[PDB]
Formats: sequence, C-alpha cells, structure tokens
Amino acid sequence: SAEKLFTPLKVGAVTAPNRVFMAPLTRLRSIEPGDIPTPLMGEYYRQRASAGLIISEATQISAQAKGYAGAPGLHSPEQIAAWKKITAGVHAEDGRIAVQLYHTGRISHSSIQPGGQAPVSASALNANTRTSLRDENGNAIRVDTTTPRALELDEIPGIVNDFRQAVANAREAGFDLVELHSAHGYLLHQFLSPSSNQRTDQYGGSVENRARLVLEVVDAVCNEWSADRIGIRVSPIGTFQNVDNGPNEEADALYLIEELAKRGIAYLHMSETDLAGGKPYSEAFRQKVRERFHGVIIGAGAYTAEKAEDLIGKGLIDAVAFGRDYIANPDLVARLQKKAELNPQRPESFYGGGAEGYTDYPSL
Ligand SMILES: Cc1cc2nc3c(=O)[nH]c(=O)nc-3n(C[C@H](O)[C@H](O)[C@H](O)COP(=O)(O)O)c2cc1C
Ligand SMILES: O=[N+]([O-])c1cc([N+](=O)[O-])c(O)c([N+](=O)[O-])c1
Repeated sequence: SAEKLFTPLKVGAVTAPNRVFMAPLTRLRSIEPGDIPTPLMGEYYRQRASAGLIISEATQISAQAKGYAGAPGLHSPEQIAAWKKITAGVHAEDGRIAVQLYHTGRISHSSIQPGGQAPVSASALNANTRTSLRDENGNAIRVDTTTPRALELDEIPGIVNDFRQAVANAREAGFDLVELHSAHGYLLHQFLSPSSNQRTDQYGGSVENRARLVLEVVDAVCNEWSADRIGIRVSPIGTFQNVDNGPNEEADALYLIEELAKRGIAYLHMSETDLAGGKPYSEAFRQKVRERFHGVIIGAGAYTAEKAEDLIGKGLIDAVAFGRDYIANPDLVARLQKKAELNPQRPESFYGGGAEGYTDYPSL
C-alpha cells in the first residue's frame, strides 16, 4: 500500500498516470506485403492502454531498415494510415503511446531487403545471430543473419534523413512520443560498439566518433519535432544479441548520456540486461547516470514490482518498462496495484501467428 508505482510522472510533452510502462515488444504479426500494422495489433495495444506509457514494437524507418518478417514500418502511406487507427484506439482508452523506431542494420536477411541485397552496417561483419523470417505458410522461422555491407560515408546522411522522416510520419500517425532504438545490436548500437564498428572515418574509432551517428539522429529528430517528444533506448553495459559495449563500456556510456542530456530529450530508457542475462547495475553506476541526465529514466530487464518500487523510491529511476509481464497481462497495472496473480506466459506464441497468445490473455 506504501508505493510510488501508481503515481503520475511528467514524460516530456505528456503525463503518465503511473510508472508501469509497456516495454517495446516485437511480435511479428504485421501484414506482408507492405509491413502493415493490423486491426488485431490495434486491439492488443488497446487492451494495454492503462499502461503509464506504451512503447511500441520496433518499427522500421525504411525498407532497408527491415530486419524481421512481420515487423511493421512507418515510411509508407498505408503504414501511416494503419498506425493512425492504432494510436486512436489507445487514445480512445485514455492511454499514451510511443513508437519505437529502428534501423536493424546487420540483423537482417537478404531475402527481406530491397532487391534481395545484403543489409548494411557500420562494417562488413556478420551479426552472428538469427533474425525471423516467414515460411511458405506464413509461420515465423529463425534464420542466420546475412553478412552486411559497410555503409559508405556518403550514405550516412540518408540514414539520418530516414529517421527524421520517420519521426515526422510518427507525429502525423498520432504517436505521443518516439523512442529511438539505439540498443540491442541494431544499427545505432552497431556504430556505438567497437566490436561491430571497425570504421576509420569520423564514424569509428574514438567514442566521440562511434556516438556521432546516434547524436546526429537525435539532433535531426529534435529539430523535426520537439526534444520533449523524443526518447532513446540504450543497452550500454553488458552484451545484447551478440554485441558487447567494448572494453571501456562504463566511461563510454557516461559520455553518451552526457551528450544526450544536452539535447533536453524526454527520456532515457535503459535496457539493463539481455534476455539471456547479464550483471546487475551497481547503485554507484545508477547514481552516475542520474546526475548526467535531467529527464525521465526508465529502467528495464527482468524487473519485479518490488525492484521498481525500491529504485524509484531511491530516486534512481522514474519508471519501469515491463516486457513479458505485459504480453501476458493486458491489465498489468491493475494486477500490480491489487496484488493479483498474473496470467502465465506462453512464449511459443511471442513471435508470429495470430490472436492466440496475443489478444487472448484475459483481464481481471
Ligand atoms: C518477445 C520479445 C520481443 C522484444 N522486442 C523488443 C523490441 O522490439 N525492442 C526492444 O528494444 N526490446 C525488445 N525486447 C526487450 C523488451 O523490451 C524488454 O526489455 C525485455 O523483455 C526485458 O524485460 P522483461 O523481463 O520485463 O520481459 C523484446 C523482448 C521479448 C521477450
Ligand atoms: O527477438 N526479437 O525479435 C527482438 C527484436 C528486437 N527489435 O527491436 O527488433 C529487440 O530489441 C529484441 N531484444 O533485443 O530484446 C528482440
């Protein structure tokens, strides 16, 4: 009964009524062709609209940005039109929704790239992981990633412009905020990490060079919309989908966070550990982050409500994003508030398929 989870929080331009956020969750149920959000997706999001803030599944900024069969995009008219329905449905329920925008870079497969060609990255190094394709029956299948081509220097302004344009499209589509996906070994993170970035131009080497692209993107989208509409997800300590953060991860993380603070953006979303686990954040490191960033800090990664209360109470974070508990509990806020039991998770239906394991987890 004590409790800060159920108190309001100003998040840039909007106000969440509680601190229980829905983490971005790739579910691979979009229509192909066209990578189009669906009415079923609308329903799923509408069921969860009691969240303080919903953060959408990763959404491609361009066709080249596509990594997964069934992931949606936000570049085409049909995508914009479908997303508008989805956000209206969330708003119909007095919810708020951020779109997570990404470019997958090297976590992709030639068969879903334009012209069937190699995906792009900082450097020509395979991700050494799998993405998800669809088979002949439309079912999700995990397949090894295709080796990428290194971006040419003269292609980089295009990538920045695709982010900027996607953010314009997000504003039109009715999202409340945008979250740039600079985590989890996707394109922005592929530049940030020395493991994935062997460039010798101004986009690789030093931490200032490795953070250049993400900071260009931040600046571009701040300019396009408003800094109080922009959040960012980072995963800068540990290893995430085979991408570590190099041999100076803490100092490099703090450099990036100082840079982001200067832009006055709505929020910093920290993905603390990979689904396969990692070492917990020290409170010392939490305090170093806190003093470097003056907006909202969202924590994520196998959180319990207790851990969330403990850390908000300590003044170290403002909110928590829950992932898998959100898949299985559309009314998670109510269940956490009432200390109800949660629905059991069905991980076999996290990716692909239809309504089963998607919209069929009941509320109280
Ligand atoms: C099915 C699944 C899909 C995910 N998709 C994304 C994604 O789209 N973007 C992202 O940044 N993280 C993604 N994640 C990570 C979640 O946002 C979250 O950080 C993770 O599940 C850890 O929190 P949890 O223990 O509360 O589930 C995904 C996780 C799972 C289980
Ligand atoms: O498996 N997945 O399909 C998946 C997808 C995304 N994403 O943004 O496209 C992630 O960030 C994560 N993630 O790292 O947790 C997983």
